Amino acid sequence: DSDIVTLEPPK
Amino acid sequence: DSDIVTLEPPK
Amino acid sequence: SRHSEKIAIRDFQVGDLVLIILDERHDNYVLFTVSPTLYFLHSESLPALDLKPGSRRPWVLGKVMEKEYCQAKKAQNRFKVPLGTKFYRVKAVSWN
Amino acid sequence: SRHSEKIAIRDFQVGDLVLIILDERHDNYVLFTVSPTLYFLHSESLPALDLKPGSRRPWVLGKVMEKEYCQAKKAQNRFKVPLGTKFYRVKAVSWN
Ligand SMILES: OCCOCCOCC(CO)(COCCO)COCCO
Ligand SMILES: OCCOCCOCC(CO)(COCCO)COCCO
Repeated sequence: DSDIVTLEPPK
Repeated sequence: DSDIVTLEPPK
Repeated sequence: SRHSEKIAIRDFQVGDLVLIILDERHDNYVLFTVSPTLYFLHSESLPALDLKPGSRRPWVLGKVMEKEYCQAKKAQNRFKVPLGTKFYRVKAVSWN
Repeated sequence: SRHSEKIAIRDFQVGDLVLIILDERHDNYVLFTVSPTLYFLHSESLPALDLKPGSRRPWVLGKVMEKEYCQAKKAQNRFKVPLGTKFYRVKAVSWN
């Protein structure tokens, strides 16, 4: 699950 | 010019 | 924030905003479409769209202004389609 | 005669009608776009669109319902993008 990280959640 | 023919002109 | 930039993808009509793309298999610009029918850009339209015949711009937006249904009657033809293929030729102008 | 069937092609917002296409290079569905930024379909959205993970439907129309900006932090990742790539993940529902 940690192959990718969220930089900006949905606005 | 005769490689292609028009079947239906613009409506 | 591109409310107006929405393209047609089939069943093209005069006035539709369309994406015109390079088709390297047919060595010509075509309308982007989900249909299997081919919509070739008319050679007349290339100057208006700042495109060149034969860096090579991969796409441009335009508006459909005319469409003509045509058939290839020679196996060697300008669009590199099989003998007998029926297709459209589309004239388009640049969009705002 | 498809007045309403006009798709966004960049700068996607909630409510946009979009074309979702199979990207074989990244082994995933993506939004069709003229931008080089990748917009991957969220795995959660596949059942709603009658798509399957991993005949394979080449495209479907949908409406964007959520977008999230993300970064690949491992070279081996679910989207087969280079380490460090920033991209969007989009949830979409089927369209009328
Ligand atoms: O021209 C190929 C035949 O097109 C008819 C089917 O539409 C396929 C599309 C639209 O052309 C191809 O996307 C590549 C277009 O540049 C969208 O489908 C995605 C399949 O992965
Ligand atoms: O994904 C490839 C990178 O896309 C960014 C540039 O947009 C290119 C498009 C839209 O993706 C490709 O058409 C094939 C799409 O299936 C339209 O441009 C036509 C170039 O011939």
